[PDB]
Amino acid sequence: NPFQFYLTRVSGVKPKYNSGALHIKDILSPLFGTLVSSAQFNYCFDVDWLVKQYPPEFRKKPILLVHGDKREAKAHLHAQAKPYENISLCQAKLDIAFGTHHTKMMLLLYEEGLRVVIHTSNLIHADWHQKTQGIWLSPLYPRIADGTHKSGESPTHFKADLISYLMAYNAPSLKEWIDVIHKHDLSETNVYLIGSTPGRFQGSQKDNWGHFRLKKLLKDHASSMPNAESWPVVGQFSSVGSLGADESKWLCSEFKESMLTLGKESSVPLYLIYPSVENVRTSLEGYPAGGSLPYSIQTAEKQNWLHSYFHKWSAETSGRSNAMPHIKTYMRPSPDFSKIAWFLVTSANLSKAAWGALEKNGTQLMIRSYELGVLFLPSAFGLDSFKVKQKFFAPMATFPVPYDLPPELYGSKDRPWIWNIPYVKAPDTHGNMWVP
Ligand SMILES: O=C(O)c1ccc(F)cc1C(=O)O
Repeated sequence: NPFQFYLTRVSGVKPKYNSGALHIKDILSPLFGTLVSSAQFNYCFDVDWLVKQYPPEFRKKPILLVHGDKREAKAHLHAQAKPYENISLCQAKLDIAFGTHHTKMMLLLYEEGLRVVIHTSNLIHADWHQKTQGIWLSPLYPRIADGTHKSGESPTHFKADLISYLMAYNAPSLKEWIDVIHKHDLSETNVYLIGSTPGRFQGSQKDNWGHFRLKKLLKDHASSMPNAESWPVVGQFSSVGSLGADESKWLCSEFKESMLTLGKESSVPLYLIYPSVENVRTSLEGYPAGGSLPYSIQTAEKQNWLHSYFHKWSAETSGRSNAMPHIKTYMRPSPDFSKIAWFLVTSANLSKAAWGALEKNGTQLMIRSYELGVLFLPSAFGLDSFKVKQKFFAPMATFPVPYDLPPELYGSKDRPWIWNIPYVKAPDTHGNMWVP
């Protein structure tokens, strides 16, 4: 696998569907490196559970938790961590209203080098138990020898781009990690970093983050093909924000416009994949899986137009149709879904807060949140396109798409999962209804 894209282990599927999956205990195992220090960037943490996922011999090594909590939530997190003298915390600034520290990333410093893990799971038991989640594992990056002057940079600019992402926090604990990264050789990295950080970006900075970052990379490092208007866009996510009163306000005007960019020189089909109520009810977790699919009735009722874009969750290819998705992915398949022009795994949901919204007569991109993902482009692997792998766990130049293509449209009786209304008509796989 050149791609190093993994799913998390799912309890309850046959072993064939976890052969090649990773649990958090595997990621932190001594087989991956002799841990010296780690940083855990996330949204939600269960600290007692998290420490138990580290090998016993590594449980006292320094851990930095990077989070966005304020006020009582911040106090609760500090209270969770206080029994562990080796745990430090970094509160990421969220100076624009309604922002979230959503990025899920591990920085793992070893005696042997450094590893970066960019993934989709919160650091709680339920997120690694019966969900579909995605992981990108970096190579083991060796240390640059003291006295040697080299950039350690990759053709995708990943080292500088990761440092730039961390610099945006303006945090002393993260400057320490910046200095660690500077000392390592990241040149083998074949993915492009796509981050969001809170702010109002103009001029040159507009291409640094969010959907304009994606657009810039696709303009510079992808090529248009004949009949590009027939290559769909697919977005797949676990949460939906307020997108406006119709598709022209944001979804099709700026979001889709960035995602359909190819090369330097619209009828494009847009497929959005989001679990139906039936997908949740019949899932391994049952209705409680919907606690991790935040879409509120107050938001949904203002944008019923959006639901005509929605397609069911189906993942026979990876044995995961009943493992509800908390992964987020975006990609550009060919008209027959046999190839893809690129693939992105990210924390970013279908949200203006995550991807950015244009302001000031189109001159400023405003982002509310921290997000992070990695983009797989054929050019970074010496290819014009990626073949789609037919079975996720079954020539290595085929990309492992973790759900089924083509996506299947909701049926007339299907409805999107909305987390804060009751479902009391049919019981779930555990015999229960949903009463928020
Ligand atoms: O899990 C998360 O970090 C998360 C936090 C807040 C949300 F509104 C949505 C999500 C999601 O990713 O589904």
